[PDB]
Amino acid sequence: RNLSALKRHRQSLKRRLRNKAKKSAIKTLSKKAIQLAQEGKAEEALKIMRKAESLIDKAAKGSTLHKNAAARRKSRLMRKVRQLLEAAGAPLIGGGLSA
Amino acid sequence: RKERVARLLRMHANHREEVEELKAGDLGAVVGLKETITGDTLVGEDAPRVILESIEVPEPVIDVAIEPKTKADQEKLSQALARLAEEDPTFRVSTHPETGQTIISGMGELHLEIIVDRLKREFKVDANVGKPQVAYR
Amino acid sequence: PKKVLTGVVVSDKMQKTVTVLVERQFPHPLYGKVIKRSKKYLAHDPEEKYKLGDVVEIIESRPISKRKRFRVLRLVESGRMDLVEKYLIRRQNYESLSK
Amino acid sequence: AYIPGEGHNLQEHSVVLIRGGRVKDLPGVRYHIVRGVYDAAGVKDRKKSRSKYGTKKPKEA
Amino acid sequence: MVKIRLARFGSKHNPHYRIVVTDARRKRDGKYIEKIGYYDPRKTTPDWLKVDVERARYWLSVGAQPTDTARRLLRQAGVFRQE
Amino acid sequence: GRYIGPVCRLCRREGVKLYLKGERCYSPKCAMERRPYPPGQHGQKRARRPSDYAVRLREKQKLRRIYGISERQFRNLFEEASKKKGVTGSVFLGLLESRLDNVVYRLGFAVSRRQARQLVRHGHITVNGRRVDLPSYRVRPGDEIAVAEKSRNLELIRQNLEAMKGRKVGPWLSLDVEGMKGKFLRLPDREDLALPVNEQLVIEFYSR
RNA sequence: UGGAGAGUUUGAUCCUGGCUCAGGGUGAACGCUGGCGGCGUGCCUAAGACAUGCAAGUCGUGCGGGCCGCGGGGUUUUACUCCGUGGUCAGCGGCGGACGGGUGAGUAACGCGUGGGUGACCUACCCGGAAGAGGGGGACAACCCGGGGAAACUCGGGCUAAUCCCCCAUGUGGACCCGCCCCUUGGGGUGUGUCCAAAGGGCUUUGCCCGCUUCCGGAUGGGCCCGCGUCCCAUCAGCUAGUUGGUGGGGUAAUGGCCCACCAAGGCGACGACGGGUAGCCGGUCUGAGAGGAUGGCCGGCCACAGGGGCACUGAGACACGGGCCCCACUCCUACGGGAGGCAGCAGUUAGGAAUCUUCCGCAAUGGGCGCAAGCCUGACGGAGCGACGCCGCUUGGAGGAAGAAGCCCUUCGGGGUGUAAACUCCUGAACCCGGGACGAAACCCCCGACGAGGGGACUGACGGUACCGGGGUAAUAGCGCCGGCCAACUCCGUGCCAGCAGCCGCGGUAAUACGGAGGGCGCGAGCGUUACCCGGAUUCACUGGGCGUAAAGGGCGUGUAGGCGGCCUGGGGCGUCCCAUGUGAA
Ligand SMILES: [Mg+2]
Ligand SMILES: [Mg+2]
Ligand SMILES: [Mg+2]
Ligand SMILES: [Mg+2]
Ligand SMILES: [Mg+2]
Ligand SMILES: [Mg+2]
Ligand SMILES: [Mg+2]
Ligand SMILES: [Mg+2]
Ligand SMILES: [Mg+2]
Ligand SMILES: [Mg+2]
Ligand SMILES: [Mg+2]
Ligand SMILES: [Mg+2]
Ligand SMILES: [Mg+2]
Ligand SMILES: [Mg+2]
Ligand SMILES: [Mg+2]
Ligand SMILES: [Mg+2]
Ligand SMILES: [Mg+2]
Ligand SMILES: [Mg+2]
Ligand SMILES: [Mg+2]
Ligand SMILES: [Mg+2]
Ligand SMILES: [Mg+2]
Ligand SMILES: [Mg+2]
Ligand SMILES: [Mg+2]
Ligand SMILES: [Mg+2]
Ligand SMILES: [Mg+2]
Ligand SMILES: [Mg+2]
Ligand SMILES: [Mg+2]
Ligand SMILES: [Mg+2]
Ligand SMILES: [Mg+2]
Ligand SMILES: [Mg+2]
Ligand SMILES: [Mg+2]
Ligand SMILES: [Mg+2]
Ligand SMILES: [Mg+2]
Ligand SMILES: [Mg+2]
Ligand SMILES: [Mg+2]
Ligand SMILES: [Mg+2]
Ligand SMILES: [Mg+2]
Ligand SMILES: [Mg+2]
Ligand SMILES: [Mg+2]
Ligand SMILES: [Mg+2]
Ligand SMILES: [Mg+2]
Ligand SMILES: [Mg+2]
Ligand SMILES: [Mg+2]
Ligand SMILES: [Mg+2]
Ligand SMILES: [Mg+2]
Ligand SMILES: [Mg+2]
Ligand SMILES: [Mg+2]
Ligand SMILES: [Mg+2]
Ligand SMILES: [Mg+2]
Ligand SMILES: [Mg+2]
Ligand SMILES: [Mg+2]
Ligand SMILES: [Mg+2]
Ligand SMILES: [Mg+2]
Ligand SMILES: [Mg+2]
Ligand SMILES: [Mg+2]
Ligand SMILES: [Mg+2]
Ligand SMILES: [Mg+2]
Ligand SMILES: [Mg+2]
Ligand SMILES: [Mg+2]
Ligand SMILES: [Mg+2]
Ligand SMILES: [Mg+2]
Ligand SMILES: [Mg+2]
Ligand SMILES: [Zn+2]
Repeated sequence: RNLSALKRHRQSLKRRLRNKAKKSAIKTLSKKAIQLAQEGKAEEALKIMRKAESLIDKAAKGSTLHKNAAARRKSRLMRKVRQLLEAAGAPLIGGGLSA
Repeated sequence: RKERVARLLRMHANHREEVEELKAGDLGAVVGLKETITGDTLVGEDAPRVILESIEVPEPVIDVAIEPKTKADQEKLSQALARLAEEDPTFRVSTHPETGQTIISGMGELHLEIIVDRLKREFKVDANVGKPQVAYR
Repeated sequence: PKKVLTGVVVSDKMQKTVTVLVERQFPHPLYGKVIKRSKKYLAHDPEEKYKLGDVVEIIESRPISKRKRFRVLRLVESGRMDLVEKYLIRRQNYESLSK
Repeated sequence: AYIPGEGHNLQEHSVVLIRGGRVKDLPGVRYHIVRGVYDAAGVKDRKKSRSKYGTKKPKEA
Repeated sequence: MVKIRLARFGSKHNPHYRIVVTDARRKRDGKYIEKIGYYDPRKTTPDWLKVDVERARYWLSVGAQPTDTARRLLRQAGVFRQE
Repeated sequence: GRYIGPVCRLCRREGVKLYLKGERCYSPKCAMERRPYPPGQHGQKRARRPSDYAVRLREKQKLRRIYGISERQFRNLFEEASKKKGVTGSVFLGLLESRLDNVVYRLGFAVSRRQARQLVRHGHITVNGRRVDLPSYRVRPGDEIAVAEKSRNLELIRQNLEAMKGRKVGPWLSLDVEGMKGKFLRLPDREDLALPVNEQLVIEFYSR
């Protein structure tokens, strides 16, 4: 009747409480970073996606996400930042962009 | 037919208890039996295959009938006496299909307790007493 | 060893794609008769050079849609509109069998 | 259904196991009855087609 | 993991094993990759084993882990005997 | 268990004289003398011609009753006989003559098949120490066969080399009487293995 | 090294055509008989519901607590608190529950078989390697305390450890957007901006071993999609609106209307779309000379599901049988407040069915998982039992013994069958008893040796006191179906179109070779008849291998769409076709 393998739910909720708390910081900071690229302020979002970048690739050491998509959640961010900084954007160098 | 049966157990005063061994004289309860109904003998493996005594087959005949109290009770007596007439070893009636009054046979000759009480109390069918019919040669 | 199979253009009514059927020969596995059957293989046309009524060559690629797998590599010849009639008259022969 | 053999032992509420086949000279019958089931016992004095009509060994005396 | 073990292809009370290599996520009678060895325990047949002296170097070079009997019955074959 | 009962009964219905008792067969008391007719109280009936099924049925009896190997024991022997590559009606005869009933009996260690079947069946006649209680053994070409060392001085074996005190049996076997052994050399052919059986109308029946 | 035919329409014949039989096979069943072993198989129907037992746990070279034994100090070994070594309980954490086992309800589909692709992907424990193991902090189960709850259990205030998490220095390496070169579909390096490393433990204390992180490669297991084949019905002829296609975005490891907003009228189908019925597929199995036909019993590969449906987390790998949530139906307990829930895992119970079996023993061998090992679990499996479920093999004796004993049947009364059959002389003696005892087992574990290489030593059997060996020793089971023709085998008595046989022709009206009985004979033999299904017979769907004047058959006729084809000669392509080697057609 009883089984000692009920522990796996008590790692499932205990680690779901961590992963659910970590996955919001990718797209929340990413959409908040891509909004400021439309606003015009570049260095603010360039300060944002260093911490968001740290919360992508530093979160890529556990088991939340470390795949080719772990590179693409950052690649869509730094991809979609750089286009709209040309129509009167004055692209300076913060931390994210390499050029 | 020989099969493996045993798993011998019995009732206690309040619950069930199971025994591994059982010997002569003692009696008890057994599961796993297939089709040997009561009134029959089961013997061992290297047994002399002996059959017991007291196979109660008398031959009584009793003229009696029924009154099913309504006018459409033929289907319910014809449906209930099918499953009811199998416990009574005497079920030869030969009712002439001309009218109602579905006659049940007579074995114990006071057989309300085996047919009519087990039809009103057990099977929930109301009935009364009826009358037979003569036949001149 | 991706297969390189020749098809014919019968319709380019939808943009950025062509409706190409491929004729092929195979004997019957029981009666043994070389009969010609066809099956339409929708291919992508990014250059818009293959017009209506062409004979194209087909190479398989990574799929972009439901029911698209192939693309056009080369044209062998072109201009034979009579085979396009040899499909499309069967398109205007289906309406004569109805209620 | 058809009843084979020299008579039978059947009632109105009888459980009759069926076999099948056909009977040639009857208009609707296409079933046979195996004698040897617990409501259709075989006919006595039967020792030539004994397993076909379902009786045990005729005991000597 | 892919590793060498004994796959029993034998009848009742007549054992015969296959020194054979595939994934450990199969059953005993699984679809293997390459037949390389056989084995008869009852010692009635003098030709009771034959394990290749290059393909065992291939599978052990790409990292198969033999078990107890897959280790002793390949040790009796003599792969690691070069001195 | 192949057949137990009247065995000279099969000769009178069979026709041609059969050798299955030994001392009674070679003597003029094989019941073929003075009683030619098939058994039963019908017997000498009218001269009705047997049907074409019945003739090859009696040929199934002239291949089966003498050898004693029964029908379900026999269809498989015809099956690998047809599976072998060659004349199946000639390979099948020696193929049945590779068994420890008629290899031992053609070696002459018994007076009939009911002594070879039984004396091999109890486990006396051995293939080089490996004693075989089983006459269904397929005898290999060149197999030497001797009786048991306790069976070398029985009251029946001494009467079972009596007629074959150095008998020149044909070239499908060899024997040593003073060593009480033999050696089945090679498989016997069709005609020099001379037994009254026909070849042609057998595969015709067994293919139907 | 491969193929039977007959009965049957008619006064009689030929041809066409229908039906049946002689053969083989089953996850088969019924009846009768029944002795022993070996090897395979055992709910086909209700994928209906289930009492109870067992099937997935493991780690003290990871970590902290409670309880004992003995290692002990102001020990009355009550010692309560110093001390401390091994079990037990529970917890954090790592790995395995995606392996293995069972079923085919659903699915007509890239689901499956076959062959590839990925420039559109992953791969932990396996192996080859370039590096590392330095800092700080934090909380949660466990005990300290309290509450609630009949209970299972649950809720609050602090505590520390771990190989749990967070923040750093290091960045050889990898990743991201732009521009460069050989290939152009997202595949390889260079340059800068940023980001990402960890973890320690044990012993004999670095001599070593077990573990961890970035990354490269090779095996192995997977995901996706394509060419081909994939039941029947047209009395199912139009179907479809994320349906067809692009642009941009979100999600998956990865392409894809997988999902969303706009743009457009598209997409498929008489080469059978759509709709309905049926069905897991294949290697295989049965039959057949072959081509074919039926089917997916055991075993193996894949797919679908775990009472029906929907959904996500953890996990590399699941949308997960014994993991989680909700609805539906059902069972059980209740201190009538709330819970446990899912045997289509093994064995068993019940309903249904004619039909399907042990709540048997064990980790002795393999395999799977954990641990450095010692060892743990294995209803996978290794073995017996039950049921002649199928096959194989064997016994129920042997040699002699009469012109025919006795009993039984027929007779025209002589005789004939039973019949060498029986008793008798001799022999082997299956069962039965006594004694012995197995391959399956040498590995894991230690010793020498340089922790590898190599050699040596030690433990272990449910089967099983069984198979088997050496002797002694009893002649000791037999039935089933048929007997007019197909197709093997006939006399008498009673029945007089009644009882009955029956696959067909068809019999039984006082001589029934067709019924019941007696005898005899035939075929098989621990098996024989019967039923249901499949193939062949059947060329009776004809591709090999048929017809269309009269047996069934040419549309009432013509034009004409699609299709199938198609005069002569020359040249090219090598698509169809043929040949050679290889991959592959697993087992
Ligand atoms: Mg536990
Ligand atoms: Mg070794
Ligand atoms: Mg050695
Ligand atoms: Mg006798
Ligand atoms: Mg006519
Ligand atoms: Mg089923
Ligand atoms: Mg258990
Ligand atoms: Mg401790
Ligand atoms: Mg414990
Ligand atoms: Mg699970
Ligand atoms: Mg299965
Ligand atoms: Mg459908
Ligand atoms: Mg390693
Ligand atoms: Mg290193
Ligand atoms: Mg510190
Ligand atoms: Mg307390
Ligand atoms: Mg470094
Ligand atoms: Mg360095
Ligand atoms: Mg780098
Ligand atoms: Mg790089
Ligand atoms: Mg630069
Ligand atoms: Mg820069
Ligand atoms: Mg690791
Ligand atoms: Mg296809
Ligand atoms: Mg769709
Ligand atoms: Mg996934
Ligand atoms: Mg189905
Ligand atoms: Mg098939
Ligand atoms: Mg599934
Ligand atoms: Mg479900
Ligand atoms: Mg259920
Ligand atoms: Mg579930
Ligand atoms: Mg499972
Ligand atoms: Mg069960
Ligand atoms: Mg057990
Ligand atoms: Mg073990
Ligand atoms: Mg093990
Ligand atoms: Mg098993
Ligand atoms: Mg058995
Ligand atoms: Mg005799
Ligand atoms: Mg004697
Ligand atoms: Mg004696
Ligand atoms: Mg051990
Ligand atoms: Mg030492
Ligand atoms: Mg060694
Ligand atoms: Mg050694
Ligand atoms: Mg024991
Ligand atoms: Mg033992
Ligand atoms: Mg005697
Ligand atoms: Mg005849
Ligand atoms: Mg007849
Ligand atoms: Mg045929
Ligand atoms: Mg045919
Ligand atoms: Mg015709
Ligand atoms: Mg006419
Ligand atoms: Mg006509
Ligand atoms: Mg035309
Ligand atoms: Mg043409
Ligand atoms: Mg031409
Ligand atoms: Mg040319
Ligand atoms: Mg080609
Ligand atoms: Mg194969
Ligand atoms: Zn004779």
